[PDB]
Amino acid sequence: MLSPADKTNVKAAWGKVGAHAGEYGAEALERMFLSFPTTKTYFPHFDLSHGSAQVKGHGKKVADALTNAVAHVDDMPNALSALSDLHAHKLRVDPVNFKLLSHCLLVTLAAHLPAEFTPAVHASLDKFLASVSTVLTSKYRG
Amino acid sequence: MLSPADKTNVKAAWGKVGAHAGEYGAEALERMFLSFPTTKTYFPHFDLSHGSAQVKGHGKKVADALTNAVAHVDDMPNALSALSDLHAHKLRVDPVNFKLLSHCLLVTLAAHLPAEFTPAVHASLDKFLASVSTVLTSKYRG
Amino acid sequence: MHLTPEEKSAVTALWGKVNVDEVGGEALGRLLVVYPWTQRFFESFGDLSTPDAVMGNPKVKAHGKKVLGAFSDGLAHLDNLDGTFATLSELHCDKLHVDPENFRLLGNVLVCVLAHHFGKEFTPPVQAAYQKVVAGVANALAHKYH
Amino acid sequence: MHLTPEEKSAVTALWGKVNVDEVGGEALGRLLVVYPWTQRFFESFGDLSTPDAVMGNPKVKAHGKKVLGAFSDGLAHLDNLDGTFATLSELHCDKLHVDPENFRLLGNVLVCVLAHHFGKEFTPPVQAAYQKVVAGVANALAHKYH
Ligand code: HEM
Ligand code: HEM
Ligand code: HEM
Ligand code: HEM
Repeated sequence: MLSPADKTNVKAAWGKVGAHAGEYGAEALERMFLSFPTTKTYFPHFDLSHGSAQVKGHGKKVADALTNAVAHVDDMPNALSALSDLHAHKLRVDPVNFKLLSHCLLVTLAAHLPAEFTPAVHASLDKFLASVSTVLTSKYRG
Repeated sequence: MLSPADKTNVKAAWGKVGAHAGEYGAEALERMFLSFPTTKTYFPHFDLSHGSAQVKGHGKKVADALTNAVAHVDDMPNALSALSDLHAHKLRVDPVNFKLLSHCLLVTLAAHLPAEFTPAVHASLDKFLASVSTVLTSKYRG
Repeated sequence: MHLTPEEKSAVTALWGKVNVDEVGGEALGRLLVVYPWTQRFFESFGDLSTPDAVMGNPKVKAHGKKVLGAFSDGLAHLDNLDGTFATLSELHCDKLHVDPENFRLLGNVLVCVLAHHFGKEFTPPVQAAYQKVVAGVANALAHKYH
Repeated sequence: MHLTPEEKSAVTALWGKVNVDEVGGEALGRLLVVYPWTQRFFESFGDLSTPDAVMGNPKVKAHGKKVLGAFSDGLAHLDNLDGTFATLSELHCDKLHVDPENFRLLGNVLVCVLAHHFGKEFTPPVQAAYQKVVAGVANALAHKYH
């Protein structure tokens, strides 16, 4: 359950992220690759070094998908349907890895939004990313 | 996603369980308490020894809740809404424990339904219990 | 991990009845069927498109036989699983990068297979002993992550 | 767990700047807020009804100080975390029966708190070193389950 206050908290934190969204998505990916190196095996055709244009470009895609979820928060299964097909059917992403990226997204937000990352907003963002992760793994066993 | 074939598989396995449903629920609880002893701390007012009338009575409740989910498989969040409030708000059941009981339910079905526990039906039952578990933990962070 | 004498008795008595040419393939096949993302690691095995294709795939059966051999090797060394599995840990962790949650899943699938094959004989106390075994194997296989 | 010299450098340099009277309470409080089932273990702490009630609860702050002390004790003994945490493992595992997934959650919350406090200084390589630390602590605290 994303409560009304959760949706308000998530919209507000994302609003403050502003046009850094893509840079932040790229940073979250880099944190994941360094912190949880098992995740790098999904990107063998990527150069994952710092400053990589491929990680930067992909971080923008991740952020745009999250922004689509924020904008359609009451309808995320439909909004994310094509992406859940991709991650489950084509890429075979292990469900455990969505918890890893979700954590690295929270860390990135905390490192960039010192006023906004209150405990209440941390909780709301955590529920939001868990909801996104539930949709993206739902074509396995949901 | 519970597919049409999943719902068919789950209805058929549950149909074969028949009126053993309550006995099987009690057995699954006993398997959980012996296999994963951390789970016993939720039942301090229960005697959890073999043959306990409290475990037998509770297994019947568990089975009736699962049967309600089978009968309303396309509407499980609504069917299980009161139960999800109980487990999250009142009992504070750790989400990890639903995976433990789900496994012990699968083990119980496998030990009792040798013809029905095909790989296809095992997969379907696993998705069904993961869907039930997702609803029952959804009042935390879903 | 430490099994009590009663637990070791329950485990070893059941295991002597296991068909070691089949039960490993059944467990690996069901892992690929029930948790489909694990197929990522077995692209070279060929047809995994349906449950029947997976369960009757000869490479799944042959590789499952190797997996069960490792479980058997663990059973002979319950009080020292880390040394037994060091080579397999370096393989699965350092080289394959299999997330260790999947070691737990495969252990639980094997438990389901034993319950399917042995029925009432796979009692809740027998299951509890096997859960300690498969947890110890999964922890040993993950030791290179720790 | 083994940290490289560069990892140990990143960890120890940041940790010397940590306010040890506050950061533990922040991490414990956020754990209780973000993962509400953990409140099951803290009934005696009183008012946990709102985030503000949790974060300003004096028992949460005082107990969080003890938790951070254990992390600090782990940092001094990185190459031997099991012995350091044996007593805490028996407490959390044998007596409290806390599921070990929550050790991982609290470690990750602490990482979020360090990122919040240190901002850009909490670089991705610094985070990666801390992830190895909190994983080693969580594994050591769980050792009595293994
Ligand atoms: C918040 C969670 C996630 C979001 C929002 C997300 C979003 C996306 C998007 C938008 C794309 C590109 C889609 C397209 O170009 O059509 C993508 C691709 C991809 N994702 Fe994710 N994803 C998430 C989690 C993950 C995780 C956890 C992994 C693996 C550890 C992963 C692995 C991949 C891979 C391998 C690709 C393909 C890259 C390529 O081949 O170019 N994703 N994701
Ligand atoms: C398939 C998953 C589950 C189902 C269908 C289920 C169902 C139920 C039902 C129907 C009740 C009684 C409701 C009532 O009397 O109003 C109940 C109570 C309870 N459940 Fe579950 N449950 C599940 C998972 C769990 C787990 C994993 C735990 C803890 C490890 C748990 C702990 C409890 C407790 C402590 C009670 C209260 C018992 C009492 O005080 O009498 N449940 N559950
Ligand atoms: C208890 C858990 C497991 C055990 C005991 C086990 C055991 C084994 C054994 C004995 C081999 C043969 C190694 C050799 O030929 O020298 C092997 C290979 C392999 N395993 Fe597992 N395994 C387990 C879990 C997993 C899981 C969950 C996956 C993937 C989801 C996996 C992926 C692989 C792969 C891809 C190979 C082939 C490596 C190669 O030939 O290059 N393993 N495993
Ligand atoms: C890295 C993870 C953790 C560390 C380092 C840690 C550390 C500690 C320490 C140092 C104490 C004080 C023990 C004493 O007074 O001698 C304690 C007590 C306690 N911990 Fe934790 N803890 C962790 C995780 C958890 C979690 C996740 C929970 C519950 C969700 C928990 C529940 C408790 C409880 C209930 C006590 C009070 C025990 C008592 O006074 O009887 N711990 N812990």
